[PDB]
Amino acid sequence: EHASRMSAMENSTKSAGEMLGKLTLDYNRKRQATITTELIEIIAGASALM
Amino acid sequence: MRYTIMVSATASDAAPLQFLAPYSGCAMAEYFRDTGKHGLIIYDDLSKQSVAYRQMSLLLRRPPGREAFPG
Amino acid sequence: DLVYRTGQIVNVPIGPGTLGRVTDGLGQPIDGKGPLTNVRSSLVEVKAPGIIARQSVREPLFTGVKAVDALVPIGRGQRELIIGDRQTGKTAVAIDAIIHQKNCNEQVPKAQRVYCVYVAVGQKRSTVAQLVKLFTQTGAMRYTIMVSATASDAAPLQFLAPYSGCAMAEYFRDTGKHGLIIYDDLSKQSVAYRQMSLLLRRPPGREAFPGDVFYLHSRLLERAAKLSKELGGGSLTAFPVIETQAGDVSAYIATNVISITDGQIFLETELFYKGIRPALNVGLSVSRVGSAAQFPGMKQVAGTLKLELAQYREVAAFAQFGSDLDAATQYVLERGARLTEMLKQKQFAPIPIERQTVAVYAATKGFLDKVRVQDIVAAEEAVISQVNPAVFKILKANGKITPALDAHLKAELRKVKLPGA
Amino acid sequence: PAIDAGYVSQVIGPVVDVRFDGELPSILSSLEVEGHSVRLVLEVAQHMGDNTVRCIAMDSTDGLVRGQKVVDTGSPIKVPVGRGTLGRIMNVIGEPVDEQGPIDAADIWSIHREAPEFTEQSTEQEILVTGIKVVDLLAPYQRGGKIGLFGGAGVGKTVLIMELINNVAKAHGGFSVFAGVGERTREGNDLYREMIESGVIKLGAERGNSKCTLVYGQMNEPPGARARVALTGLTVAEYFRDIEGQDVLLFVDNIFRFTQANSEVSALLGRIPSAVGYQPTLATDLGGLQERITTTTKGSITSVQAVYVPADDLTDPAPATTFAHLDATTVLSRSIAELGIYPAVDPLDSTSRMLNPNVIGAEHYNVARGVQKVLQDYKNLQDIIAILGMDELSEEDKLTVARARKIQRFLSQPFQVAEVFTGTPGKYVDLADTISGFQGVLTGKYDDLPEMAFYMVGDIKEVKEKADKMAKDIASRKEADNKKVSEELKDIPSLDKLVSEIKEVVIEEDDGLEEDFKAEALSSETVVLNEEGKSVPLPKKN
Amino acid sequence: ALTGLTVAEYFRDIEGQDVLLFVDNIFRFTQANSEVSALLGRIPSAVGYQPTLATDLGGLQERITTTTKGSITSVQAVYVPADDLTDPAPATTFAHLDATTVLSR
Ligand SMILES: Nc1ncnc2c1ncn2[C@@H]1O[C@H](COP(=O)(O)OP(=O)(O)OP(=O)(O)O)[C@@H](O)[C@H]1O
Ligand SMILES: Nc1ncnc2c1ncn2[C@@H]1O[C@H](COP(=O)(O)OP(=O)(O)O)[C@@H](O)[C@H]1O
Ligand SMILES: [Mg+2]
Ligand SMILES: [Mg+2]
Repeated sequence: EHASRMSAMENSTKSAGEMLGKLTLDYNRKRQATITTELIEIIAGASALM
Repeated sequence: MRYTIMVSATASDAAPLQFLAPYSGCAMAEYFRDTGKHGLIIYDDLSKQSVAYRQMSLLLRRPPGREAFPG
Repeated sequence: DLVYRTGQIVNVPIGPGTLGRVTDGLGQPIDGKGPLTNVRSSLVEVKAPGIIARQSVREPLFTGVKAVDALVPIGRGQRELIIGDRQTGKTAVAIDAIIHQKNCNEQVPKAQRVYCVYVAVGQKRSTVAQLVKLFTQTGAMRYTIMVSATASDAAPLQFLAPYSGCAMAEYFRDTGKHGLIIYDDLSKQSVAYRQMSLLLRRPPGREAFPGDVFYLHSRLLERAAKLSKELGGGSLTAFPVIETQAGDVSAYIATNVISITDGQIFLETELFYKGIRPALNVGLSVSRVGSAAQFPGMKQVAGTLKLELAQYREVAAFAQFGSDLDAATQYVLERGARLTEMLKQKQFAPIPIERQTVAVYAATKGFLDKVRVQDIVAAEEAVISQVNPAVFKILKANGKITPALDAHLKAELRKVKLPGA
Repeated sequence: PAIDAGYVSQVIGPVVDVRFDGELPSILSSLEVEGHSVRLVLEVAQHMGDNTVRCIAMDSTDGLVRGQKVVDTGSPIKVPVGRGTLGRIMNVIGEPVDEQGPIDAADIWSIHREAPEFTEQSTEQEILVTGIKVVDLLAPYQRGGKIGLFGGAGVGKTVLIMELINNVAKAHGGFSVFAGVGERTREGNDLYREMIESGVIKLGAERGNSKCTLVYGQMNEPPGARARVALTGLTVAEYFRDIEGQDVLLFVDNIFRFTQANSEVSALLGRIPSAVGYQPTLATDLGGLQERITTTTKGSITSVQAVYVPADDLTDPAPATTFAHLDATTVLSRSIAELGIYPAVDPLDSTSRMLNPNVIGAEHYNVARGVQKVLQDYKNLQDIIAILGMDELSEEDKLTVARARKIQRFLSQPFQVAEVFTGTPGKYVDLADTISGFQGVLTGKYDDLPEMAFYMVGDIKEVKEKADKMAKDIASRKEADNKKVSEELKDIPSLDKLVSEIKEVVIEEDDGLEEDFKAEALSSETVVLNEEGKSVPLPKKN
Repeated sequence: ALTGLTVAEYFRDIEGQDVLLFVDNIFRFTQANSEVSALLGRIPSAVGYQPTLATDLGGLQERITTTTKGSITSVQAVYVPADDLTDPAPATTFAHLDATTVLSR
């Protein structure tokens, strides 16, 4: 029981490690889409007044 | 339909007819409130009325804000 | 300062005066071999050819690497996008095509010859000089035409340079010849259009590109096609290259051009940095034109390869790691580990269509299973050397493996000098 | 004739300005320019003051000088429409490109009309079979319903809409009108091949018997055409709706490029942009395009739209205002297609109006709501199964998890137009084949059949026979041995006389590209123009 | 950064020696362009950088090459912004770097 879990929690650390791998890239590609969509409001906010 | 009024601004109509249709929709139902009765109102697709507000201002040289919606 | 209008729409010099020359994105060549002599100047901004002026894609265009000609077939007039990350073999495959087009031009007649166009967008001038030096020493200089708008030059030069390369390859599309154009690193051409449009204060869209960045890549890529035989029957095969960022296909340029081209060639970095070069990810990469217009006979033998490499990746990477082992599908895995390393190749050495078919024969029918997986890439080059050179001369000739030939071929593949075993 | 004859004020790319002297024409009316290499047409949209209007050019704008005479038709853009167009390919102005001379125009109707009102509207819901199990179960298409196929650049919204045509456009009683809007130009050509050889496009004298009218504004044109081609092919429907009264088939391809062609020009019209980069007017312009696609009480339109989501991001506003413009949503996802399950219709968002237990009956509603139950069970348990394995839950749901992988493989289905690049032929499945076939898989009538037995099958006949083939193949691993001796004298000449039986192509050197060549005089200095306009070299000052 | 290049371009192109160079903190030089090119009223690019990123970052890189007279090599210290290799500043930076040496604690 304690032996197979010692190799079942090993692969669970890899599998919940690779779901952290994609998700930080899902954090990044949404953040750079966030600032840019937050940035172009300012340009659309500034070009109308100049 | 006997006890139902329906103001129906389509998407193939202009913006301000959609912009006014919840406003005219509550103009009917204030009469039912004023003369003692009870009134039901459903402002269906109220986000799409706000997009109907966003169309008019951004042609009207008005400053945009959050998600290019006006102030 | 005094401006002067020329009276002509924006142009670039086209023709045999450009063969073997590195040009800028407008027309002034910087090889040092003087100005152009046998040239004519046409428009760089041409309407793409219409539907009725086009036909279907029938003649295959080979590429010369085992990974691409097996599973992702390419026909003449078909534009197949290469896609991947930086330093992952996108440019390596494209110049392997150009070298492969050189030697096959020394085995085809004049009316079926090909002429290469390799544009260069936003690469260093140090490395693109190493590209034209390499194109000389391989003899592909005779049939290549180079446009090198490096990272130094201004934004409309890096905006116009893939248009100039397509106008230089427009010639072979018009007068009956056949063309192969490589758009190199077209993601940097997108930022070139981003520079020329944002500084005109035009309001940008998703990820701050302007709105018309689709039509820019549209009109650039729709000019390469296959025409009907009424207009000389010429063709133009494009190869755009899009740099992605860390396993993203949902970049705005990457999903833009994929909806223009006929297929993609995914190069996954997971397959690369274990040593499998080129890292053609065989399950994500399709090409839905060349399936009918492939070299036939190869389609008879790589269809088994496609169905096993459909199923080899499914049980990979957790045969022992993830859950457990069953040993009922060690037959597919220990055959698929042969076939993945069968698609490896050392760099700058293309394998033709006649030498890939016997190569893809030898690992499929079971002839090389007895050699262990640590030395198959010496076994395959031995198979090219061991079997007598009659069989390569026959299979290119008839174009389709008959039952009168494979029974001769099955006997020859056994008496080979195996490595180890 | 200097009254009503203006010249070009200014040119900003695909957007041009015409200043008029006599009288500025009404909005959405055409212009005809003079002196260009192409018959270039303009369309007025805003009267920008200064006795000057605002246009979007429908063709290439390279070569407009600010003095060129611009005349109007005094009318909106009219397209040659009629039964004689059946078998022709028209661009936005309706000049023929199929080289079969002009078009016998029955009438020339304008592309800018009012949408039909409430008084002309029909509520008669019926079903449309297609031959797809995912369509005809999870979101069946209304016979008079607008159809949406949201695709993420390579998930099969071109193939599935080409599979759909090759099933139902031959058997349906009415014609088809295909409006390719911003599709690759080659894929318009393979539709031109496939409709001739299947007898839908008949050239020569037999044009009036054909069943397809082509309209093509593919992505080679500057964005005037793609802004208006989806309107023109809709006017081929209007003559077949109000006048002919027949049931037309409008398979509008890649209608997102309509929304993007307005997005190209409205950045140049001085407009303050909306959210993520579209114009403000995409609410009305998509309304001004979708709501002519309505089934009147004097004839219907059985139409399929295709809305290309930009970056696999369905919260983009270009499909977000397009959900409400559609009866039967059929969303095609990206991640499911990575497994190879074709077609990769998202089962848990593709919703129709026909999915209703009082129109199709509760025999079908109980089938689909069971499938959508256990997938929502399965999609709720994707988070556990990835990080801890399957071996942690009870046997009350780990039965359902393998039950999910069964119904996930069974939604795969080969397509009768995909037989060119898949080898296997597609299957044409009836409505009663599916619901009978899907009832037992819900209860577990085929749980002892394995999960790969449901992959790429058509009917409930084919679920057991492939499961018999998978089992049969295992015993074919050690069934028999093949050997082919006594053949070397039968039909094979030799191996060395195989070399001498090939005709050799005489490869000729000296390719000689000077054939058909002009090679004009190109010198060092660039040619400039002086003040009188003579081609002189540039005077040596820098 | 251009000053360090041109005192390197005297030793590369006259003396003929193989010069070393350190364009220190190339994220900062990119961001120093990001503040000078936002100051001139240019419309901002993606995540907050200048729209002349690839052209003007490359203008520093493209004068660091080799020739027959000499060769200049740079050692560009790179700070990855927000630990993301898909940020647009290292995205075009790693399209010119030929060797990438990491230093770990
Ligand atoms: N078949 C191969 N054998 C050995 N090495 C290879 C092979 N293919 C690629 N490589 C290595 O991968 C790299 C591929 O270079 P390539 O220019 O294609 O990368 P890239 O992603 O295009 O980079 P860039 O876009 O900056 O040019 C080469 O440096 C080469 O060393
Ligand atoms: N029924 C199917 N069988 C196999 N592959 C399919 C099927 N339908 C679509 N595909 C794949 O999906 C891809 C979609 O390409 P295409 O439809 O041209 O782009 P889009 O999906 O943007 O229209 C094709 O390359 C094809 O390989
Ligand atoms: Mg490269
Ligand atoms: Mg598509």
